[PDB]
Amino acid sequence: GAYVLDDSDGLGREFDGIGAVSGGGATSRLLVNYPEPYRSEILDYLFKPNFGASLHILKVEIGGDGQTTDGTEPSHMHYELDENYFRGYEWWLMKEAKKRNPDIILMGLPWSFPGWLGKGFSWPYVNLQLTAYYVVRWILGAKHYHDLDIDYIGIWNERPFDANYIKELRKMLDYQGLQRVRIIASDNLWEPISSSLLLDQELWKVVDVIGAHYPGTYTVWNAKMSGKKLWSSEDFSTINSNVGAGCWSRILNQNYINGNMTSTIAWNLVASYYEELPYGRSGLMTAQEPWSGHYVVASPIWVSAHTTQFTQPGWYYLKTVGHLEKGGSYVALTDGLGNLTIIIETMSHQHSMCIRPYLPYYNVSHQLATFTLKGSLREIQELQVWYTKLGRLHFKQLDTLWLLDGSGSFTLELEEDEIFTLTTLTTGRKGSYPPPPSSKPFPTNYKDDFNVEYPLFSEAPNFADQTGVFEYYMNNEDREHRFTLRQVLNQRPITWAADASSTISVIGDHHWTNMTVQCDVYIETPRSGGVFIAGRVNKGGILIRSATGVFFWIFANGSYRVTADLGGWITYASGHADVTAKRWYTLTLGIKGYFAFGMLNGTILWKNVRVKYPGHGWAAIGTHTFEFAQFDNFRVEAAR
Ligand SMILES: *[C@@H]1O[C@H](CO)[C@@H](O[C@@H]2O[C@H](CO)[C@@H](O)[C@H](O)[C@H]2NC(C)=O)[C@H](O)[C@H]1NC(C)=O
Ligand SMILES: *[C@@H]1O[C@H](CO)[C@@H](O[C@@H]2O[C@H](CO)[C@@H](O)[C@H](O)[C@H]2NC(C)=O)[C@H](O)[C@H]1NC(C)=O
Ligand SMILES: *[C@@H]1O[C@H](CO)[C@@H](O[C@@H]2O[C@H](CO)[C@@H](O)[C@H](O)[C@H]2NC(C)=O)[C@H](O)[C@H]1NC(C)=O
Ligand SMILES: O=[N+]([O-])c1ccc(O[C@@H]2O[C@H](CO)[C@H](O)[C@H](O)[C@H]2O)cc1
Ligand SMILES: *[C@@H]1O[C@H](CO)[C@@H](O)[C@H](O)[C@H]1NC(C)=O
Ligand SMILES: [Ca+2]
Repeated sequence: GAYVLDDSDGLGREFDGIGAVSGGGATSRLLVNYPEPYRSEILDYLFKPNFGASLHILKVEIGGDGQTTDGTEPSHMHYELDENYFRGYEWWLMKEAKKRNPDIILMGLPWSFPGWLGKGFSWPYVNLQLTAYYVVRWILGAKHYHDLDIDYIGIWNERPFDANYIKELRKMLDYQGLQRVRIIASDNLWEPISSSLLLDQELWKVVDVIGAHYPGTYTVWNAKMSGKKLWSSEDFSTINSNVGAGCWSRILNQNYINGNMTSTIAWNLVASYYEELPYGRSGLMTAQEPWSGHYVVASPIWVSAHTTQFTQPGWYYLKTVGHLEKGGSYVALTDGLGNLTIIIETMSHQHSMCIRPYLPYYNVSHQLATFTLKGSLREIQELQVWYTKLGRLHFKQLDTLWLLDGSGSFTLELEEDEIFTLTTLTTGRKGSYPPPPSSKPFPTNYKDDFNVEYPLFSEAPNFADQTGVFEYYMNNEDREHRFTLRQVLNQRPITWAADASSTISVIGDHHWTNMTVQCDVYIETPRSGGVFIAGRVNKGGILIRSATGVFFWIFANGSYRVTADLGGWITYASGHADVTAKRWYTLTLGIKGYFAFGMLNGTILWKNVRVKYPGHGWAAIGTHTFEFAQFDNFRVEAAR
C-alpha cells in the first residue's frame, strides 16, 4: 500500500555502477570493421553519457590466446620474451569508451593464458610470480601505450583461485607502482572465496571486491559478514529480445534488494559475433553485420538507461527499497546533493526469464503504489518521469510529476512488464541516430588479399579465430607473398574451454550450403606440418571441437585427406600429393549438394567425392596443430 522513502535513519550501500563485458570470448569481433558513421553511433549508444546505455563500467578479457566462448582473443605475450600491446580490439574499445566517458570504470580479467606460462603444465599457478608478472605487464601496457588506468583486476574467470597467487598479485601490483589498482575475486561462485576471506586476515586485506557470477539476485551469509563490496561481476547472458530486457530490468533492481550487490555487469556488451556461435545475440544490443552497417539498438539498451542515466558510481542506495505487494520491485538512490532517483520494475515471470538460474513462477498483477518522501527528501517538489513498456514503448519521457502539496507524497498505477524512473535529474535523453541499413547476408563473393601495410587492427576483418590466433604478417624477403595472414601460436594455451587440436578461423555466412573456397597456403614446419581449407563448418566457440563440415587437408609429408570433421576421425577421401614444407600452394575446395572436389594449383586432386547433404556452415582456414603457417589471396564464392 504505502512505501516510505527516507534517509533519516541513514543510508544503504554505496552504488558502484552498471556495466558490461567485452570478451569471453571475441564478443566484439565484428564491431571493429564497421564503416563510419555507424561504428561511432554504436559506441555512443553504449558509452556516451545522457544518451543510450550510458554505461558506468567496461570489463574486458585479457586475451590469453585460448578459445573463450565465441572465439580466441590475442594475448600481449604469445611467447616468452614477446611483448606487444597493439593486438586485438580491447585496447581500441577501452579508448573509445573513455573518449565518450572519461569517468568510465575499467576492469580486466583473464579467461585463458599462453601455454608458456605453465612451464610444462596447463596450469597458471605453477609459478605464481610469472603469472602475476604477465598480468601486471598488461596493466602497465594499458597505461604506457594507451593512457588507460585499469581500475579493477581479477583472478581466473570461472576457474579456481590460489590464495597465494592473489597475495603475490597484490605485492607485484604494489611493486610496479599500481597501489591504486583494486583486486576483485574470484569471478566464480560465492565460495570458496567468501569463507576464505573470513579465515585468512592477510587475504582479506588484499581483496577489495567479491565478484560472483549469475547469483540469481542472492548472496550468502559469509559474504555479508566479510563487509566487502559485493558485485554481480557477470550476469545476463540472455538473448536481447524483450524477454532478455525483462531479465536485465529485474536483476538490476533485485541484485541489490535481495543480495546486497551494488554492481551488476552484463555478459556481453554488444553481440558483434556470428549469431550461430554459442549464445548468439546475448549482448545489450546487436552489431553483427559490418559489411552492411546494420545494427539493432535492442531493448536492454533502454533498460540500462533507466538506471545509468539517472545514477552514478559514488551515489548511495537508500535503506528504503524492497518488493511491491503484488509483484515487482523498487529501488531508490540519492547523491548527497539533494537529488533522488526512483526505479520501479514490474517484470512478469513469463517475460523476464534469465537463462541462469531459471526462477520458479511468481505472480505480477495490476496494482497501485504510494510513495512518501520522509526525512530530508520531503523538501523536493518535482520529479521527471521516464517510462518503458516491454512486450512496445521504449524510454519515453512522460509529463512531469508535481507533488503540488506540502505532503511529499504521490501515487502510481503499475501494470505488468513496466519500468518507471522518477528523478530530480533533467539530463535524461533517449538518444537517437537515423535508422541504419537493412540487414543483408554475408557477401556471396568475398576476397581478401591481406595487402595492408599499416593495419589498424592486428587481424583481417571477419576472420573469427576459434582455435589458435591469426595475424597480418609482412614478409619482406618475398615479393609474391609479402603480405599474408599467419597463424602465430606454436603451443596449446592454458585453455579455458576445450580448444580443438587444430587451429581454425571461420568466416562468412553459416547458411551457406554450396560454396567454392580458395586460398594460397604455406606450411612452415618440415615433414610434420599440415594445413586445410574448409566449407560447411557448422559449430565454433566453446563447441569448436564438435565442428563438422568438409575439410581439405594437405601435409608436408606429401599427403592429403578430406574429412567430415575438424578432429579428422571421419574420412571422405585420402591419398598422396606433391606437397612439401616452405612452398606456396593454391588450394581450391568446391562443395555442391552431395559432392565435393579439391584442386591443387588449379589441377584436380580429387573429384565427385560424396559429402553429407544437406549441410550448411562457414568457410574456414587452419593448421594441423599449433604451428606456424601462412595464407594469402583468400576467396570465397557461395550460395546461401
Ligand atoms: C543486505 O540486504 C538485506 C535485505 O536483502 C538486509 O537484511 C535485512 O532485510 C530485512 C528485510 O528486508 C530488513 O527489514 C532489514 O533492514 C535488514 N536487516 C539489517 C541487517 O539491517 C541487510 O541490511 C543487508 N545486509 C548487510 C548490509 O549486511
Ligand atoms: C543534482 O545533481 C546535479 C548533478 O550533479 C547537481 O548539479 C551540479 O551541482 C554542483 C554543485 O552542487 C555544481 O557545481 C555543478 O556545476 C552542477 N552540475 C549541473 C548539471 O548543473 C546538483 O547540484 C544536484 N542538486 C539539484 C537538485 O540540482
Ligand atoms: C546447392 O546445390 C544443390 C545441387 O545442385 C541444389 O539442389 C538442387 O536444386 C535443383 C533445383 O534448383 C534440384 O532440381 C536438384 O534436385 C537439387 N539437388 C539436390 C541433390 O537436392 C541446391 O539448390 C543448392 N543450394 C543453394 C541454395 O544454392
Ligand atoms: O556451464 N555453466 O553453468 C557455466 C556458467 C557460467 C559460465 O561463465 C560464463 O558463461 C557465459 C555464457 O553464459 C560466457 O561463456 C562467459 O564467457 C563465461 O564467463 C560458463 C559456464
Ligand atoms: C495471480 O494472483 C492474482 C491476484 O491474487 C490472481 O487473480 C491470479 O489468478 C493469479 N494468477 C496465477 C495463475 O497464479
Ligand atoms: Ca597478400
